Amino acid sequence: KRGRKESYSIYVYKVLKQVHPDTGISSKAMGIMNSFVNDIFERIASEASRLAHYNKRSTITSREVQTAVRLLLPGELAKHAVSEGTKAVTKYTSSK
Amino acid sequence: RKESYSIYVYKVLKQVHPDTGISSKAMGIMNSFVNDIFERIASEASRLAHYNKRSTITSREVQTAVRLLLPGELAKHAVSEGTKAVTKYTSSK
Amino acid sequence: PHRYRPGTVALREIRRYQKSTELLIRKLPFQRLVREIAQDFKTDLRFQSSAVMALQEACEAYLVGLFEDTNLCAIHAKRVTIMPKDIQLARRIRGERA
Amino acid sequence: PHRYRPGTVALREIRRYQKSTELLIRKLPFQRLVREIAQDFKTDLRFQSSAVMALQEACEAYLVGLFEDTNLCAIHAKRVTIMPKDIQLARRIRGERA
Amino acid sequence: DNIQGITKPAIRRLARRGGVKRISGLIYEETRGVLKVFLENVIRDAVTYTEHAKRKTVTAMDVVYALKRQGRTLYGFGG
Amino acid sequence: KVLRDNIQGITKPAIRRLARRGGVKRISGLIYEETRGVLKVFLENVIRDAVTYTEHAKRKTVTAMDVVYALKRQGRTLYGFGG
Amino acid sequence: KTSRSAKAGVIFPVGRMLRYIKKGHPKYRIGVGAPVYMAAVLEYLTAEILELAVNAARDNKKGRVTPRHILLAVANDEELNQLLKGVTIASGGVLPNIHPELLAKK
Amino acid sequence: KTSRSAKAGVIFPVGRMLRYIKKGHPKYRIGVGAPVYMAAVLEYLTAEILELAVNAARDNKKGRVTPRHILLAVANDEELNQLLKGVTIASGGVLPNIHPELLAKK
DNA sequence: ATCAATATCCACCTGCAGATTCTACCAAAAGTGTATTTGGAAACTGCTCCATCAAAAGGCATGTTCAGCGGATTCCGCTGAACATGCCTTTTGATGGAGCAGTTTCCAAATACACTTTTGGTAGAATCTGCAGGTGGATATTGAT
DNA sequence: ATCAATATCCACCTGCAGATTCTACCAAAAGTGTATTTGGAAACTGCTCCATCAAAAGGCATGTTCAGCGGAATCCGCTGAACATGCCTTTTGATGGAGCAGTTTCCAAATACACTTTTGGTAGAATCTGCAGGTGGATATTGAT
Repeated sequence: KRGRKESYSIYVYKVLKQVHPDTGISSKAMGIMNSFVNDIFERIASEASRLAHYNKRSTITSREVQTAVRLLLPGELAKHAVSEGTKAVTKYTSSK
Repeated sequence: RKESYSIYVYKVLKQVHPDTGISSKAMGIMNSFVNDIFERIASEASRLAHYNKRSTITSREVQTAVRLLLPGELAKHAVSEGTKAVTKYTSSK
Repeated sequence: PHRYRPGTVALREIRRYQKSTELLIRKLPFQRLVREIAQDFKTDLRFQSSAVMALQEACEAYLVGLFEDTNLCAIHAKRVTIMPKDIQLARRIRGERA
Repeated sequence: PHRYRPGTVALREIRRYQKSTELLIRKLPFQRLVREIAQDFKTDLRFQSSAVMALQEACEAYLVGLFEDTNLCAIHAKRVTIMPKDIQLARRIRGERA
Repeated sequence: DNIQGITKPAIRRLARRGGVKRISGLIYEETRGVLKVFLENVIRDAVTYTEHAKRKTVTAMDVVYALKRQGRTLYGFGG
Repeated sequence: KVLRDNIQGITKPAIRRLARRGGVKRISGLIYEETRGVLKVFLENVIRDAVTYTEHAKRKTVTAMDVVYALKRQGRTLYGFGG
Repeated sequence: KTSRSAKAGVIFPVGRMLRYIKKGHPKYRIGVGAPVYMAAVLEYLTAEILELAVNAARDNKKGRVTPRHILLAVANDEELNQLLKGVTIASGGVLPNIHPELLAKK
Repeated sequence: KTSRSAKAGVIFPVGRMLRYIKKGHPKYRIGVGAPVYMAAVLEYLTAEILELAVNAARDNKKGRVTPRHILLAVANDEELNQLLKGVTIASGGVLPNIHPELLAKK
């Protein structure tokens, strides 16, 4: 009946422990990791839709997400992020 | 065919001074301007109509936008103008 | 009586503050400064306890970044003393200028 | 043999070039530059005339501004001759220093 | 006079973190003016949001947004 | 043809003109090279984004919008070229 | 028929703009006033800069406004100048301005 | 049941992301490729920073990651620093630095 | 170099503010059949981009000479740093009291959806004039004598 | 002060490129009629923001003493500005051809509702612990003799 504030907390925490089981994340620290994910999330979807627009497309797809990414991230960071992304969509598909 | 604001920019141009014309190049610029700001405003408009969980862009959103987007004096005379025109429209029928 | 030569303490102060992350402006005074200013825009206004922290965070950060640039300007003019003009040149180039 | 003192012609030039608006870089030498670079990114590209001109508009504007700030920096150091470290300070404060 | 509540000692501490060593005495007022303009700009846009939202309380998100459009993004207050 | 070292097309005379409109009265000798350095970076970046938009539209031609769109990403809006 | 523009007393295309708002932010509904308000603010602004560019053209002793005029108009007006940060006026030029330290003799 | 995120091979909320991609950019049909890519990219980025932040935490003899660590982590990596121009990490402090022009003497 | 006044660093201890783990309701993701949409495919069109060509002058390049700028250096007046001092006020912790957000539930008011009628833009074409570019000379700025 | 060398500012002229009117096709606004839907309004719960009061500590304002820094002043080395010389390469303009951007018609594969069943995620509580904060014995740093 009352507020159910959603966040990326649990996920950041999993990613953290997944490779640093003996390393905690402070509250404020988690709050920053949140602003980051939200920040970037926004830039990407924002550019992505922007991309669709220029190409008079009515659908936001992985294609636009990847382009959005190349336009948004620096050199090597984008390189790997793209690999990670294309690798994800792959597995999601090579199954169901 | 392609649309632009030229005819309008030109109409307005003729009201400030009847004996002055404009190069197509300068007209090309008045166009970039209108289109530019037209976007800024509408984009804050939704980014605003959104933040408040609304599903409609109204003169009210457009106005708050304008307030945020323009420098002191321009902002005022702009708000009047709009406030005015919307009032007029809301009586044309 | 022991007495440190000029600049030794300051140099010591820099190392100290660049190590810490705590606010360096008095909280209560800052709050009065915010509400006062905010007032001149809208009367009878409340502030989420956190919205004031955010303001201070932003304010302090802005100034520390500005001094970084200003210091770059003093040093450029072959000085170690940051003077008003250094702050001007800096804001100027940043596109802030007034 | 008549001859202006060093600096008289420069101020002539400044007034001259600040009053006009034509591009200051040769068009063809610039187009080669644009294609050379693009080629080194994606082969077999084509450029609208306007695109190249858009690029040159953007480039010349950019450097004329970097030069204005570079000039504030020189003058700030009590100099009238711009130097690399001037361009570098300006760029740094602008956030470009990447 | 609320402003001056921004003491010289505080400003100096800021500048220290800023890596500054010497400080012209004129800096302080100069810093007070600059800071005044900053807070003004942000708080003005913050409120605008607070009001367009038909609220009486300036929330953290209003400030975060004000900040955003000033080009200054802030992490740590979106929760 | 083979394009090589065309940044040298940005000649000393040229850069001086740019500096004159920029209000500069005297120029160190190491400026011309410094400047081409700065220029090749900015240009490479604008073109890089532009070409990206172009590749996305699946075109083989860099259009003006592309450049314009690219310049806005760098936060620089250009007037007088919009569609 | 009577164009909405006329109804609201503006020159700029009110309907054409309701359409541009939609093609851009499909999702939202557009109050019948927004496109109106928009067209009124935009015509206002364009009027402001034309007023200054025209004068600028006339001082220059020119019967037709050019980009250099629009620049000088925007360059010399504090608020239009502010409204146009990071805007490059193609073929525009720069405000003439020499720093004092550059002027010779004594 | 099976979660797309599970099938995707990611920790981040592919489902939730999709919902967000929609609530935010409302007039667009959204292919299932999108939310998955996003999840994966934002997860990497998260992982990326956390890695360096931790190094900074340990570097600091501390076992818990704080903002001071994230900033130190960010400000020291050239690419993360670039990606975050404008970002102000609340309570992250600045990066230790003293021009040598200020240094004592020796 | 040798004190010696001070600051800073490191080893060790521990209560607790704050991070972590945990016990369940429930909004939301996943599952399913059907209805609505989209953008890649493919043949086709004409717009504009690339490559040529020959002429030639505007403009780049190179070398010489020297003016004046930049910087090194000496010097001193005095603004900021360091420090002891007297003490105002920000800081800390509690504290109901009600302003005031976020929730919900109902419904008149106001876009949206799908058509059909009417005409304000637009592209191309016929028509016109501001001004680019050369011409000459009077005026002002420059620089040497 | 005076004058010879040059560059600047200007009033006139005029053909023509480019700006300004002129005409009729056609997306596209402007009417109509329901179909769907917000979002203000009345109603109400409760997370927090504010107002007051009352300490001790941690600052802050201050004022005295002077180190050394900024800024002025002098000087000369050599690096950039001015300039004339030699001529290349950019510009300018007309020409051809096709690569390819833009449009059009259409079949199917992907997304979008409308909607029901299945848990992952959140909130508040229960259990847990990293690091602040204090002590101190030793080393390092700064500064004077």
